[PDB]
Amino acid sequence: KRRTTQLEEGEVGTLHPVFARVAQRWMEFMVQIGCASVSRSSAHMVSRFLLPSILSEFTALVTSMAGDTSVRIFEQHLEIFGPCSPRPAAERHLLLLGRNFLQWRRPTQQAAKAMQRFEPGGNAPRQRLLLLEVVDKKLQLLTYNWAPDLGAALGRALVRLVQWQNARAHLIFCLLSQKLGLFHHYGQLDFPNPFLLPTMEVETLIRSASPPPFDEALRDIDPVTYHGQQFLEIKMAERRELERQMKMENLFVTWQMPISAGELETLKQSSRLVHYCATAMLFDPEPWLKELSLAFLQQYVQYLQSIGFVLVPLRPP
Amino acid sequence: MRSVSYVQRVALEFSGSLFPHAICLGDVDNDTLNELVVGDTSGKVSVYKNDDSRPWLTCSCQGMLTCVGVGDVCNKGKNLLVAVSAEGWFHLFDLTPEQRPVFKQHIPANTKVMLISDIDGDGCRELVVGYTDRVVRAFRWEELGQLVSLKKWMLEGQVDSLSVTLGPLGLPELMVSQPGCAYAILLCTWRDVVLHQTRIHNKNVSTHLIGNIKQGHGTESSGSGLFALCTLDGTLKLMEEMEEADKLLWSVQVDHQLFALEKLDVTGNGHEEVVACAWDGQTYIIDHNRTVVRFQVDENIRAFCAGLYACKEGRNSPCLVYVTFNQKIYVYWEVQLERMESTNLVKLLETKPEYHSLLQELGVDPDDLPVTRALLHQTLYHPD
Amino acid sequence: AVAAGPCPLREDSFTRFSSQSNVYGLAGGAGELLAATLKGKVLGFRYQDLRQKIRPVAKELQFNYIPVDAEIVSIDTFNKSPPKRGLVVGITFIKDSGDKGSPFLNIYCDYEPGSEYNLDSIAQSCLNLELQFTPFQLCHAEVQVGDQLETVFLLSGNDPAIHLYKENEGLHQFEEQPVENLFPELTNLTSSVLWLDVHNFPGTSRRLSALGCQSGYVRVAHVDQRSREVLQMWSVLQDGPISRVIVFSLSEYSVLVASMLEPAVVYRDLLNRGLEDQLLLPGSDQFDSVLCSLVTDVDLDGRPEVLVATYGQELLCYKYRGPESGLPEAQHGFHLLWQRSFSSPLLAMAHVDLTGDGLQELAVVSLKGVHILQHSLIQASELVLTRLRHQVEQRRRRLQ
Repeated sequence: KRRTTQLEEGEVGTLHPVFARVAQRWMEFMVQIGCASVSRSSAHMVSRFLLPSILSEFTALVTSMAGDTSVRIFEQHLEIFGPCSPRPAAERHLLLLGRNFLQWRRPTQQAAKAMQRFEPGGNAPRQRLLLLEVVDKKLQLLTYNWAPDLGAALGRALVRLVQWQNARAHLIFCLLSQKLGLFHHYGQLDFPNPFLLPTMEVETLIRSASPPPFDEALRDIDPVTYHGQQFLEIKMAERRELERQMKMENLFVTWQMPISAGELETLKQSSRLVHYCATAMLFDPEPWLKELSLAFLQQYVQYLQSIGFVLVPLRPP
Repeated sequence: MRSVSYVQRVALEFSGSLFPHAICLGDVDNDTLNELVVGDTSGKVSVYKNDDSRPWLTCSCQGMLTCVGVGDVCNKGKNLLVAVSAEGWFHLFDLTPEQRPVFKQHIPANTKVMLISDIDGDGCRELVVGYTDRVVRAFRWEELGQLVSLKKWMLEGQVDSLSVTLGPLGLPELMVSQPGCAYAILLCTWRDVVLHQTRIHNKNVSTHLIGNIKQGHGTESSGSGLFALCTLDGTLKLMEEMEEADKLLWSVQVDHQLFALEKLDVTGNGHEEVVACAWDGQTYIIDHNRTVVRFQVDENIRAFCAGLYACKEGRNSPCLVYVTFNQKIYVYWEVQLERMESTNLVKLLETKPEYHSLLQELGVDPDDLPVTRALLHQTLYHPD
Repeated sequence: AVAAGPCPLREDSFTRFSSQSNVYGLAGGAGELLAATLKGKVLGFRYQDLRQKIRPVAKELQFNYIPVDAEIVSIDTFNKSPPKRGLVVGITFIKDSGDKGSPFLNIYCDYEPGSEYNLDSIAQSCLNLELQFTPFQLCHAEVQVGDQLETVFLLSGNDPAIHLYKENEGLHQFEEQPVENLFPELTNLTSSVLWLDVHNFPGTSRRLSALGCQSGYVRVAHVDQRSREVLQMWSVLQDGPISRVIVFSLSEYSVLVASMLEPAVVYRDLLNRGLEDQLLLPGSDQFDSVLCSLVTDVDLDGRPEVLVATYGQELLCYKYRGPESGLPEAQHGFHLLWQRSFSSPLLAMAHVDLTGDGLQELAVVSLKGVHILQHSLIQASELVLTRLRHQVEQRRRRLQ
């Protein structure tokens, strides 16, 4: 019985014959006659490699708009569905599914405070189900018996998320075109979808997976994460470099001022030690000797200033 | 001539400033495997082993370091790590199973260069130190242990590099670089300075010198006789000592600021090659026949080194070491070359006589180049 | 995922580039080599014999009507048909008209007798054609017309189309012609063709055309030439841009497809199995993006291998385990032969005999310049002698 309650949880085994053939043909039939039922949203991807992040974000979305749901992904590993890229031209066929398990034990107790419930109560088996289905690049969402606001919001959020991912894919394609050495061939604003306006925030798109120059970046220097995190570090290697290539120029032209110790340290690190000399203090075998040494130091400083050197004032911290 | 592009390298972290003579490679832990020793101005010496990006271990001195070395100075048959600071101190470390020194002693200050070798020929290793003011001092370790002084020489032109080279007659000789592409010989009498001049534009160019370049297999301790000089205005010269006068083997004029000189066997045939590096990272490798190989590191170089190093699989391999301004040290450990010149295949097969006989048997005259080209294509790409 | 041996290739020379090139930069010529830089610079590589050695030579070439502000996009070259004689060069570039690109195509061919092969003379004989599209790749193909052969230029355009340029023997200049007349399989495109290959069949009058586009669409077509009809056509849709497609025979024909976000693959037995027998080259996608590829004998065994160069600075080589070896457990397939590393991303390659010994050198154009790589002469010398002595022993035994 320990595993028998892990078989009716989609954890291990197979998917019932129902959820593989009939309860997508009929939930797509209920909308053709109108009901207080399936909402039938839809969307469309642009490239297959976006699927995993899409499903992760969708799982987060579902566990956010209703905590009672439990996402379960099944994939045809072959007409049989086994629980849970391989070949280039292979077209996957997945089937997401959500259900509030501790309602599938007491189908008549209480769904909610009408919050996540279109039409609950009764005895009546009124329950709900979420059945996003996926073909190679086509994902169709079909809810059932959710609050109308919840269902509409879920559909809109799904569409928005897919658009976000499409924008990221467009950016990646731009970068890939750059890598070949074809710069004015693809173009950032050549085919730019609410997120494809000329005010696109490249860094936010690359660094984030969910919605809230560039055309010659690589000239003469998850695939989205692999390539964007390389582009970002290519870019940051100049904002963190030209600062310490113009600071030196500024100091050079200025001296040709109380600079901080950090600037001096950077100056030493960029300069090569080219000569040295040393001598012995033939007094100490001592504050008196300290004063004599300080007098020696200042006399040498005065001598040096007569040669052309100018003292560098150490700035306060 | 031909230029190459070495690829495999290891980057080591290093935060500090150093002189161009405060880096060396050698066996400090006595395991027949080379390790890297770098002496920072701060007062700490970092030893790197294998290919870790962190120092294998650090040893702290007092004062600012100027020279480092690895050698059997104590004449005990065990290599020790010896460091010379700028203010005249002298620290010793033994690392064969932090790291306070096992021996300290004050000596004259203003140290610039340092060498460990048996110069007189008594079978005991002596220590030679060249100072910043044209003064060279020799010392020997004597058990009570303590260093004791020896003859001291005074020169006019500045001192940049010390070397020991086998003389005209089976005897070591102490040689020093003298500006203007010149040098001096110091006599270990126990005139004491014999100047020699080697043409020339300035008389203040800084010169560097290396000696005792091998000439064959298994004849390392059995002889020497070649040495080389390089001038800051881009002039390299390789010449042999012999008896009457120093014969000049070849001279090369480049347009970079040469500041280092080493020797390394990259072709693996026993002979050693002269390796020079400029300030901007251009590196030249020349064999004993004026065959040049160039290699450009697109950075700026603080310090340079070359020699056998143990980076992978516990093996000693030729390695080139560069110090960059970005707090990094690059060790290239795949610098071996199959040859130095460029030849295709026909000239290489033509040397062997077996190929001549084996083609004469086949009835084909080997003077018809297209026919042999067709035969080689058939033999190489259609073996059936 | 582990190399079965070390690389037998030793680097000979390396010429540095002031600025970078692109995947269409490399081109043939002649045994010379032509490499074009993005900022107009064009270099010619060859070797000069010197008594008992050889010396690389990398000279610069100047072409007539390229404005100093122009940006070169693609370059190609070929030789005239056997009934004719001469060398033809073609460069497509982009002037910067203020804020808009103005594309242009130039064709260089010297018609004065005795100078059809002089590169310097050819360097200023150019035409000049406007485009109305941004060009992608310039290639050439050989077609049979009447009882003679012709060579024509093919250029993929920003509009999903392929434009054909053919010489006119009347006024001695190239003209654009409709593509559907000679290449019915190259029509009705919907994406930008990044690479196109046309493999003729020696001794007969059929061919295979292959192409891959930005969307991932890959089309192969078995096409006749006498009747100008498409015998058969297959297609497939992968993910990511198709950086390379090649047609070759393993021994039956097969196609190599190199994408950018997926492992390179080979579809085997086209004429008998279409696009179902797919063999994937193991671990060929752990080194970033594959930019180039090449199929040739880098082994001196008489049979081809597959070279793959990545943006991660890698030069993987794959070898095919023939079923004749008879190991069905690890059945007939591809395994990693060896692997080499570089310092800059790899952009193009060629397999051509530059030295002139009969051994073929591999030229690799990377971001920083051109590397020449040679077979290890020691290995290649000891290998010739064994084969030659086996040959002579066999002759003695079989002759007596």
